[PDB]
Amino acid sequence: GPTQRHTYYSECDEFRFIAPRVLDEDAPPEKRAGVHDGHLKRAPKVYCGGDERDVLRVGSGGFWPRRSRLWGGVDHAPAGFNPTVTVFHVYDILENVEHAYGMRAAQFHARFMDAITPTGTVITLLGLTPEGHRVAVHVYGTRQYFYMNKEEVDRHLQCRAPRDLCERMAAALRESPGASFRGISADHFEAEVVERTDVYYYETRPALFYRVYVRSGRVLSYLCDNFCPAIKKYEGGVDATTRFILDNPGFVTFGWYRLKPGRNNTLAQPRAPMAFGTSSDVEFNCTADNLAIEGGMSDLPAYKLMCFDIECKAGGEDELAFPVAGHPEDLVIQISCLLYDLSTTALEHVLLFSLGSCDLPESHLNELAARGLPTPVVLEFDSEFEMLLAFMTLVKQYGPEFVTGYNIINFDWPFLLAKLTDIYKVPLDGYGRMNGRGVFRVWDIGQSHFQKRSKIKVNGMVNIDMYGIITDKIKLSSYKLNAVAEAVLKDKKKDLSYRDIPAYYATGPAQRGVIGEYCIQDSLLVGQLFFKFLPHLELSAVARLAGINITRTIYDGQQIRVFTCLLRLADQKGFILPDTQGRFRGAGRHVGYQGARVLDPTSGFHVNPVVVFDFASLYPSIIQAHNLCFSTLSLRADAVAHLEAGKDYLEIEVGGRRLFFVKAHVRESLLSILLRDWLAMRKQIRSRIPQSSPEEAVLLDKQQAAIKVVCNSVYGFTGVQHGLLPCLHVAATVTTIGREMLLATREYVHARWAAFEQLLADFPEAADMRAPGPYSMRIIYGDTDSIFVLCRGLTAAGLTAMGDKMASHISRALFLPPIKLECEKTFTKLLLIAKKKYIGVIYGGKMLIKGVDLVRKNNCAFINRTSRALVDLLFYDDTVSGAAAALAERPAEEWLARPLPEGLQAFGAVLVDAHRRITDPERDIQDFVLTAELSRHPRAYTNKRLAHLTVYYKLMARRAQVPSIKDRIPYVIVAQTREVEETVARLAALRELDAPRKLLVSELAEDPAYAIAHGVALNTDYYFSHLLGAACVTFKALFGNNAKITESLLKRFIPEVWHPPDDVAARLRAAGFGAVGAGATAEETRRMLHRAFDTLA
Amino acid sequence: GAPCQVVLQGAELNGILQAFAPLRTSLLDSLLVMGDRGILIHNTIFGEQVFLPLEHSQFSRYRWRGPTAAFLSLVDQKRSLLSVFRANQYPDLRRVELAITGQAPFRTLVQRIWTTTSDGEAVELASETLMKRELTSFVVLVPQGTPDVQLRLTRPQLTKVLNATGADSATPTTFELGVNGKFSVFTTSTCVTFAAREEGNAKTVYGENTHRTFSVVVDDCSMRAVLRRLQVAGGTLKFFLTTPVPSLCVTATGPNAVSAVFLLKPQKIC
DNA sequence: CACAGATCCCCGGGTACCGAGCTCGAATTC
DNA sequence: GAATTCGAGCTCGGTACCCGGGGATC
Ligand SMILES: [Mg+2]
Ligand SMILES: [Mg+2]
Repeated sequence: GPTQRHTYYSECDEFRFIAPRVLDEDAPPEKRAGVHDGHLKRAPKVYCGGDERDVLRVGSGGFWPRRSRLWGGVDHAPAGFNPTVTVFHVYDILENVEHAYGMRAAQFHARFMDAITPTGTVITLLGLTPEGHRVAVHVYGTRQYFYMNKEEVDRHLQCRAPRDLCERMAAALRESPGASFRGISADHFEAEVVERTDVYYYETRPALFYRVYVRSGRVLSYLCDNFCPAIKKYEGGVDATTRFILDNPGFVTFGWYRLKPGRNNTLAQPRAPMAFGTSSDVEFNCTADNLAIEGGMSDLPAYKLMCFDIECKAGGEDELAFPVAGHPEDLVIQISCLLYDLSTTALEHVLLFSLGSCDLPESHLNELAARGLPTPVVLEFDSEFEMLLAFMTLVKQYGPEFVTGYNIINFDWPFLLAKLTDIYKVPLDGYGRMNGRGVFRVWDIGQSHFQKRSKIKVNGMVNIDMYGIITDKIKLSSYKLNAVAEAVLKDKKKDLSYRDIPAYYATGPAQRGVIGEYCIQDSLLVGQLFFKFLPHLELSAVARLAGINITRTIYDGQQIRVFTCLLRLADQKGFILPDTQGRFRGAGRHVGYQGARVLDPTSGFHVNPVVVFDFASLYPSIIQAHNLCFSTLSLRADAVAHLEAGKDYLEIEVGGRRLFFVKAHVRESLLSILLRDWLAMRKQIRSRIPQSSPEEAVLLDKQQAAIKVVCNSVYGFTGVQHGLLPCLHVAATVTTIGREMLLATREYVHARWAAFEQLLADFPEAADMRAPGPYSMRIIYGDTDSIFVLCRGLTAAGLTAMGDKMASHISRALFLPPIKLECEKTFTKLLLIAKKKYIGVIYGGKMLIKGVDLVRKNNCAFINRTSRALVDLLFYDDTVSGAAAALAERPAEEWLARPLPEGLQAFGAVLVDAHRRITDPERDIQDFVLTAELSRHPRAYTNKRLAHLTVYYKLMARRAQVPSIKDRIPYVIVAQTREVEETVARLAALRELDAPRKLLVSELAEDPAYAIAHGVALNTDYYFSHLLGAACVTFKALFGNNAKITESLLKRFIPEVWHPPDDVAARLRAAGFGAVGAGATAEETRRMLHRAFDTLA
Repeated sequence: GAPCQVVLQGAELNGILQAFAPLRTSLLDSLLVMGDRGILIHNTIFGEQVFLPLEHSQFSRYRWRGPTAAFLSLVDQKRSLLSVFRANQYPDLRRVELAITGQAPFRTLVQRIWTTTSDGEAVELASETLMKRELTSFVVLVPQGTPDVQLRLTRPQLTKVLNATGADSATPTTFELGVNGKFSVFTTSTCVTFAAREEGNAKTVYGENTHRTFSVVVDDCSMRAVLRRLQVAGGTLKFFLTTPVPSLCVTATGPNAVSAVFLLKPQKIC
C-alpha cells in the first residue's frame, strides 16, 4: 500500500444520515417538517439521471470528471502510463517535512534519503506538464538557516567550536517545557562561520556570524523563540521555500521549469505511484541542481478553475432563520460547481450537487445551450453527508488548481468545513493536493484586531475569492453579487432571497430545480467576473516578482513581498536582516512619524486654468535620488567624519535627529537598487506593450502593474512599527524630503514666474497663450506629491504642453535625476473645497471628483444623485458657473442680505425637486440605503452607538445573516414613530439587564430588507437634512468656505409650508372653518380668502 | 419703490415702538400675514393662539399690491423680522422699510433698518438687513365676527381676574355674567366678582352687550401663563358664545394691541 | 498571529459652559 | 401693601469643543 497514508475517504460504509423530512414523497403531512437524523449502514450514493453509483467509486463511469491517478491506494492509470517530463509549470510550492524512516519502503535514491535522514524539509513544486498531466516535484536538499553573532554566542554560551553551538541547540531542544522535539541530536544542525554585516547603520562593520542550518521549520521556530533569547537571531523567519527560491538564482514561485541533468549527472527520479505524496499524475524527486527556470515559455498550461457556490436551508421551527452551520438541522441543500479551463478560459463542466430530487427548468437549460455552455449534470443525494462527501470527492479527484466563488471565505468554505468537521467529523487534511496532513484551514478575522482579512489555505489549491478582488477593484456601496453584476457586467440578474428557500425546497423537484437555477447563475456570474479581472494573472505576476508563492501573495500582506525582495538583494550584498519582530511575535489614532503635509488650499471656485504638476513616484524617487536605506543611514556623525559634507552624504534633521545618508558612490542603497531595477524592468515592459499581440499584451499589462504595486509599498515597509525590518528613520526621511520638495517647488514657481516676462523668457510659446486679464502664477493647493498652480492670465488651450516644459524646467532646476515633476492635467474649472476635497473639470476631459462624498461609499443613492446633479450644474451649465463665479465678488455674509446672482435659479431647482422626491410615499427605498463597513469585531468598538452596529445586533437578534468583519452593512433611517420609540426603550431595558424627544440616528437605523417586509417609513427629516448637508459640505467653497452661511442659503431654496396641526385642523373644521390652501383648488382658496377677510371686516 | 412697500419713520415708528415693547421675545418666532389691511402677527403661546394686528393706518407709508403673503418671522431659524421692534435692540433707530418684490406666489421681503447717526442721516445696517421668501402655502385660522359680549377692564381688575384662575387641569376655571350684571370668575377655591356698567369704584367693569348673559368654563390651561407672558396691562375680555367650541379673546387696550384667543367647553345657551 | 505609511475632513455622540430669556421672590418704596 | 425695579435663581436651547469612526487622499 501507500508509503504515506491517504486521509481522505476512499471507502465509506457507515455515515450520519441527515436529510429533510419533506423529501420523502409518500410521507403524511405530519412527517414532513424536520430532519431525519441518524446513522445509516450503507455506502454513500449519488444519483445522476436514472443511474446510481457509490460516491467513493472510481471505476469507469462517473457522474463528475476526474483528474486523479490514484484513489485510495489503487492505481487507476492506463497500463504503461509513464509520460516523460521535461518541462512543467509550477503554480504552488508546498514545504513539508519528510523522514527517512517514514520513507524506508518508498525506494528513493540515496541522495534524497540523505537529505531527510532524521528529518528534512522537502519543497514540493506543484504543477502541470504542457500535456496537462498534474505533477509534483519534490526538491530535497533545501535547509533553513539563521545567523547569530559569533562573539555574542561565544561569550554567552562558551562555544569553542561550531559543533558546540550545534550541541547546545540540540540540548535546548531536548529540554523544552514540552516534549515536542524528542530524540533530536547535534547532527540535526550544521554551524559554519561566515562573515556578514547587519543591514542597518552604515558605520556597522562586517562581523563573524554562525549560520546554523536547521532541518525543520518547527525546530527553527522553537530555537528562534526560546534559544538564547538575549542573542539576536538574524533570519529565522525565512521559510524553506524562500531559501529555495533565493538560493537558486532565477527560480520563481510561479512559472515554467525544466528537469536538468544536474551536477554529476544526477537526474530527477520518478516516484512509484504508491510513494506519491500528492494527488498528481506523475511525481519526481530531485535536488535544486536538477531544476532550470525554462525561460521562453510564459503561458499557463490548462489549470482548472472551480467556481463553486453553496445553498443552505434552515431547519428548526423558524426556517426563516438564516442557516447556521453548527445546527445539524440547518444543512447544505445544493452546491453549484463550475469547472473552467484556465488557459482557454472555457467552461467545461456544470455540476449541481443537490440534496433531494432536482429538475432544472427548461428555460434555464435552453439558455445554457444557447450560450454554448455545457449541459448541467445534476447530482442527487439523499442526505447532506452524501452530498458534501461527493463534493469533497470531486475536489480531490478533479483537484482544481484554482478555486473561486463569491464570498467563499466568509460563508461557503466555513459552512462546508463546519459541517464536515463539527457534524460529520471528516478529516480534511488529505482533501487538498496532498494525500494527507495538508492544511485545509480557514481563518476568520474573529477577535484579531491585527488581521485585515479572512484567509483560506488549502494545500495546492489557490482560492481566489472574487469578493476580495471586487472589493479591491471597484468602489461600491454594496458588494452583493447582484449589485456587483449590475455594476461590473451590466447583467441585471434575478436574486433568490434565502427566506424563499424553505418554501421552494418543500414543493418538490421543480422548485428545487429553480433553486438550482439560481445557484448555477450565481456561479456563472462569478466565473464571468473572474475572467474579466483575471486575478490569477496579476497575483502570479506579483508572486513571480516578489519571490513568494501565490497563496502568500493573495493572503499574507504587503510586507513579505518587499521583505523577500530586500532579502534577495541584501544576501547578494553580504548583509543579513535581523529578526526583531521575532521578539515581538508575542505582541486616539497613533502615528509613528510625521507624514506629508497638505498646503493650505486657496479654497473656492477657480474658473481660470489650473495646472497640476505632480511628482512621478515621489517617495520611491526620493529613496533612489537620496540613496535612503537601512545600510546607508547613520544616526551618528562619527560615522561619516571621513567623508565630505556634500558629495559623500546628505544630512538632514528628520525628527530633530540629524540623520546622515551616504551617497550611492559611497554605498548604494538596497531599497534604491530594488526600486531602480524594478522601474527599469517596468519601463522595458511598458515599451513592449504596444508592439506585441493582444494576448501577450494582457500579461504584460499585468506584469508591469505588479511592478507598480511592488514599487509603492517600499516606503511604507520601512514605516511599519513592529514590522519585518522597520526603519522609521528612513520612512520619516522620505517624508521629510517630500515636504521640503513640495515647498521648494512652490517657492521656485513663485520666484521664477511671478511676472509674465520671466515666463516668456523661459518659454516663448507663452506669448501665444496670454489670456486677457492680469498674469499671476500662484499655487493654490498641494497634497503630498502635487501642486495646483492657478495660472491667471493664461489660456487653458496650450497649457498642459507648456506645463510639461515648466515641470521639466523645475525638475532640472531643483531635484536629482530620478525625481521628476510633470504636468498631466489642467483644470479649466476647479472647486477646491478642503484639504483633500476638490472637484474639477479637466481641460478637454472628464470631471475629477476627489473625496467629496460623491466618491464615498457611505451615502445613499438619492443624496449622491442629487449632489452630482448640482455639481454638473456648477461645472457644465454656463449660467450657473457664471453666477457661482460672481458669488466670489462679495464676502459671503452679504449674500444673506442680498438676492443670490441670477444664474443660480437652476441650482435651487434641483434641490427643491429633491425635496419633493423625498417625501413621495412611493419612494424607492433602495435609494435611501446608507451603508457602512463593520471594520472591527463589534466588541472591539469603543463607541458602540453606530448605526451599522445597531443594525448588526438587530440582524443577530433576528437570526438573519450576520455580517462578517469588513462587510458593508446597509441600513436605513426609519421615521421615529411611537412603536420605534418604545422598541428602542425596551431594547435598552433588555440590553442593560443582560449582563418630546429625538432618538439618535443609530437608534433609528434599520435593515432595509426588514424595513421593506414590514411597512416601516423612512426618516425624511434625516434624509433631507443630509441631502442639504452634503450640498453645504461641497458648495461651502462658493460662499467663502462658511458652512453656516451655505446652509442658510441652501435652505432658502426649499419651499416652506406652515399649517396648524391635523387634530386642531379637524376641530376648527368642526367649528366651521375651512381650507384656504392649495389642496382642493386655487380658485376656491381665493374665494374663501376673500370671504375670510371680508368676514374679518 | 417696491411693488409692495411698508415704511415707518417717527410719529408712526414710535407708535410701533410702543406696541412691541413688552411682548419681549415671544412673538419673535411668528407668522406675518401681510395684505392691504396691514400685518397680522400670529403666534401660539403654549398652544393658545395669539394675534397682533398692525394696520395699514399705523405705518408711515402702506402700499399693498398683490395677494396676501405670509412670511415666517424667523430668518434662517435664528434672526427675526420683529426683533427690529424689540424695546431696545437697535437704540437710536430711525426708519424701517419692508420691501416685498416679485411675483404673486414667490415674493421676498427685505427689511432694511436705519439708525439716526449722531447729527446724521443713516447708518443703514447692511450687516442687519434681513431677507425672507414667503411661505407659498399657508392656511392660517383667524378669529371671526363680532363678540357675543365684551368687558373692558383696567389693569388691576384684570390682574385680579387672571390671578383667580388655576393653571392646572385639576381645577377647571369658570367665567359667568349672570342677571343684573355681576360678572364673576371662580373655581373650587377662588372667586372674584365685579359690577358691569354700560357704555352706549375699583370693582367695576365697562362693557357692551352685557344683557347677553353667559356662563362658560375653561380647560386646557394656559391662560394666566400667556396673558402674563404677553405682559397684558388690562384689556377687554370678549366672549364668542355662538360656536360649537366657544372662544375667549383677551384683547389688550394697552400700549400694545395684542390679543390672545382661548377656547372653552361647549355651552348651552338659548 | 498577523501586519504599507500618515493626513485629513466630516459626522455622530458626548460633554460643558453660558448668554438669553424669564419668571419668581422679596428688599426698598409713589 | 401695589406696582416696581433690576436681583437672584431656574431652564433651555445655542454654540462650541472633544473624541471615535468612516473612509477618503497621497
Ligand atoms: Mg460563491
Ligand atoms: Mg451563496
